[PDB]
Amino acid sequence: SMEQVAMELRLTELTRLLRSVLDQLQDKDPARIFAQPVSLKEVPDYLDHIKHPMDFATMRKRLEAQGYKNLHEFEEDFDLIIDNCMKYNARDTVFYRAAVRLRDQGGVVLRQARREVDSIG
Repeated sequence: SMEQVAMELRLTELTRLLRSVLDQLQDKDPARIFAQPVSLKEVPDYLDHIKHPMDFATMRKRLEAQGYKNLHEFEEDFDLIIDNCMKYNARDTVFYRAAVRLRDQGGVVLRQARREVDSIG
């Protein structure tokens, strides 16, 4: 149907916007602490601590399969990245501080992206 196509054009446009949002967010991680999943080789206990791991690469795979239906879904994943790190790592570590900074800087990008997704529909 033409209705199905139109919905698909809307998913495609959201995916275009979310990709630019992802690059902006990722630029707030110059150190690349959040670029890839935490290694179960190097942190064998990770899954006993963190039930839902997330990283930017895994967000990118999902994005390119157009697996984010809305911005809420994309934000949930971004927040897991931050939130997982602030749980597993202690306050005085470089990892915890890098999540605090990504959260703060990312919150600005997302404040406007929420207006763009509403605005453009």
